[PDB]
Amino acid sequence: GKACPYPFAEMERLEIHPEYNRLRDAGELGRVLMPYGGETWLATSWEDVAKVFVDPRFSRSATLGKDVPRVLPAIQQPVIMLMDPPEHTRLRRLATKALTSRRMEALRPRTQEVADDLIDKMLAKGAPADLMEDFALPLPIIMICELLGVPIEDQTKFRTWSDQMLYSQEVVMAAGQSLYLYLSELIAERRKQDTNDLLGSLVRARDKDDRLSETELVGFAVTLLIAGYETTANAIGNSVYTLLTHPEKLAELRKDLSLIPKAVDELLRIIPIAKQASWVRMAVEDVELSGTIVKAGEAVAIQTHSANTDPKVYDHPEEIDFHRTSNPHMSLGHGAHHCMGAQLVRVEMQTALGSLISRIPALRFAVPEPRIKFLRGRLVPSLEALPLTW
Ligand code: HEM
Repeated sequence: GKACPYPFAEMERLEIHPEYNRLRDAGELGRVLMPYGGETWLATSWEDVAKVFVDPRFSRSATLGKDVPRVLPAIQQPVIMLMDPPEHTRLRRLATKALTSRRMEALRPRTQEVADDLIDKMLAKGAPADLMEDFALPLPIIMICELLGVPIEDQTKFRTWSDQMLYSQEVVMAAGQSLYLYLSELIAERRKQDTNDLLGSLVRARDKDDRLSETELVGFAVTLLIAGYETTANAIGNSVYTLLTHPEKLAELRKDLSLIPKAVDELLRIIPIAKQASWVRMAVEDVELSGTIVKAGEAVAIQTHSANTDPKVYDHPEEIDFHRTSNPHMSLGHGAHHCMGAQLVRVEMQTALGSLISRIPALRFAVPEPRIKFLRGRLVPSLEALPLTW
């Protein structure tokens, strides 16, 4: 047992274990033992982490139903993000035609209404309130629903199931099938009314004579929903808790808002998007990675935080600066698996702070900052409550 047990981290708050920044600033490649599957390499530098996303000598296809190192015991499922060419660069090519940077910016108007909408009842109801449930937690579902085309009537019955996928199996997989068949149904309707919708234009999207089949269509559909619900809530709620930890940095925004774009990529990079590392990638060829030489069939996991705070790429890398002349962060990913939610995450977080920071200037923690509790759950860090007062 050269390799330390990965059960080493803790998601107490938005803290990261020091190993990541010792390994980066010394041992190119570090080795740790995952509780399930074997042991695995741990890339931590900007250099290596960038590579693990982009190097075709790193298959993620070759993880479908394999005994690979991991943190969960569930063995993952043919998804856009466990594919590789030519299947991935075909699926994603067809989808990106419907899920354009245009369509997602055109959502900004609606997204305004919805933030305004939420602080409105949130203000109306009286302080103290709790932003996770009260405003950040729904904003992104209401925005995902609008994107796909989920009609107003079915909207509150969508949240029914979409939140039944967290607490049993005879209700989550009920909620599974209940949402598969609901979406497959809804797509059928967009083929009838060939809309200016996203489900509308995924059908109508064709590369030469290629098209998405019922199970690629529904499969892609459902994947947005899971990608964009729980991680846009947590992008927001945390980013606030952080912004509120640096009042220095609020006033700079509050009494200036031309920086909302630049401050979001900033607030992303600085904040860990997960409590553990990533979904271990598999070397299909021998590739020297950050000094050490990953043998083919050997596994490696990317930590983004350490990449995003690499003193080799970021000057003053642990201070928050909204004036950074350039921000090549990894929080939203790199290469041909660039987050396709990207444009929407930016227009959501911008206008969500864009609003809150103005519409509630004197918005402050209700309870001592130390006393705010985080979920002892898993995957990415979540806020039990974000109790605020005004
Ligand atoms: C709001 C709607 C969102 C949608 C619809 C969405 C969808 C996706 C999809 C489909 C991918 C995989 C792309 C591919 O392999 O072809 C992706 C990647 C990614 N998304 Fe999102 N996303 C969203 C928001 C976010 C947010 C808020 C975060 C916050 C951290 C995030 C983090 C990531 C990361 C890190 C990747 C890297 C993919 C990889 O290399 O494995 N996404 N997103």
